Amino acid sequence: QVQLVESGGGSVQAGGSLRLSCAASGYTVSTYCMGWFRQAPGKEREGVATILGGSTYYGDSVKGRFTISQDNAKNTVYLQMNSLKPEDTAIYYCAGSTVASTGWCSRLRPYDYHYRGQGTQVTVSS
Amino acid sequence: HWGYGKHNGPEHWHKDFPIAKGERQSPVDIDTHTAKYDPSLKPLSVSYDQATSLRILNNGHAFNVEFDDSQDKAVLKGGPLDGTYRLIQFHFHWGSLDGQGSEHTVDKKKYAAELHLVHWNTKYGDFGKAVQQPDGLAVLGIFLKVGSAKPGLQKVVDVLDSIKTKGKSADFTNFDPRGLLPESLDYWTYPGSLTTPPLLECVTWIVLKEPISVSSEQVLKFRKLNFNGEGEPEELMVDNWRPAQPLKNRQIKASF
Ligand SMILES: [Zn+2]
Repeated sequence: QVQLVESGGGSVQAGGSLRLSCAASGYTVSTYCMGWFRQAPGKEREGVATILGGSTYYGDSVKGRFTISQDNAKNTVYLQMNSLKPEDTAIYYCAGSTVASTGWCSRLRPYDYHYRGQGTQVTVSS
Repeated sequence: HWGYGKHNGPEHWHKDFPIAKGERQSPVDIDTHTAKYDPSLKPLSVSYDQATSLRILNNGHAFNVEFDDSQDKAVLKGGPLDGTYRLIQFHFHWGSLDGQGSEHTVDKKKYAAELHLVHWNTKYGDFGKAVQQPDGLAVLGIFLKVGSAKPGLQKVVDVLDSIKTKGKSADFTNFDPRGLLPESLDYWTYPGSLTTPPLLECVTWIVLKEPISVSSEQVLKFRKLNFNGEGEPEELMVDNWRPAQPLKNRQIKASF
């Protein structure tokens, strides 16, 4: 079955940066549209970024300092986070839907995508 | 010939098209408390990556948005289907009122309108042959429920002006059949037929649980098209949906 494993989380200071990764199994990160979303405590599910090959879309906030990409050669969609803010502290999840669409992908709602991962704690100290 | 009027409406259809009384006819009322779950069902696979729209078109009972199907550009697999169906065109069904309009119904519940994405099975060579087999077709239904404007839809209704009468056609190019799909793709499914002449019983219907929104102001433009062709007495396309049919034997499976 489709397993979706994330990794690379942790604790970093504001201004810092780390890179989360997502490994697929029984799924091909290239054919469909995938993405990340985070569940901060107290706050509701927020969409971070999505990708469908050449087209990548970013959440109004993380836009400009976050980056998504895939290494289909090893089925792994990475999420490069740069210049983290404390606000970013949260759990980041990896999602992978079954819809092949840029438009449908630009909605930026990985929290509705069928195949989900367990997420990884990402804390940002000040 | 046939139409959604009073003297040629969905009832008098069984007259010229006797198959309108077959055992697998659509639409139908889906009894949510009758849907049987099935572990053989997989998530719907909507591979609309290279979907290439070519032209919107008024055909006489709705308006179709033709897509290129020369190859597997936009395909439907997974789901309850067993093969690979190519998207050929999509059109809508609406009613004279906002209270009614969709063909399928959830617990006798009606929606403002219904979007249908028609795909034929690639194992049958062409759509024509395809629609002759008990599995040659796969139609994806999407409920349009009144509410907020639909940026996606508007890019469609926006051009209807170019096809007020029958026969008229405008080049509707580059369009994500996806802009139209809901976000959560749970679905009901059953063996049915086309909800309009020839009413062939070959569509393997797939209806989506979650609906997409439409403003009361928008579905209002739908009923602006004309049934008739230019020159003939002005005829408005105010209502064009078929009533729920006898589920007879069959049974509705679901992806949940
Ligand atoms: Zn239809």
